[PDB]
Amino acid sequence: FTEYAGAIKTITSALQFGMDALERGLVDTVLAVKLRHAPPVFILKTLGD
Amino acid sequence: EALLGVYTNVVEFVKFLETALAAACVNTEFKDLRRMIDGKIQFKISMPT
Repeated sequence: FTEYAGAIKTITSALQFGMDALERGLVDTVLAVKLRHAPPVFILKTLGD
Repeated sequence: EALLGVYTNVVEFVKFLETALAAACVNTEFKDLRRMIDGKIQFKISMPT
C-alpha cells in the first residue's frame, strides 16, 4: 500500500509540474509580446512632442 | 593563631541563551551526543521550468 500510494504522489507531482510550468508560459509570452512593441525612450520621447 | 585570607570570586559571564548571538543559531539539547557517530540532513529540491 505504501508502494502504491508513494507512486501516486510521484505522478501527481510530475503533473502539477506540467500545468504550473505552463502558467509560466503565459507570463513569458505576455512579457515577450510587450518587449516586441516597446521602443526605447530616446526614440519615442521626441516623437511624443 | 588562626589566620584568615581574602579571596575574590570568579567573574561570571552571561550564559548562551541570554546572549543575542543565539538569534543566529537554533538551540537543542541532545542529551547523549557522545553516542552519535554521524548526523545528516537530506534535501530534495524539485525544480519548475
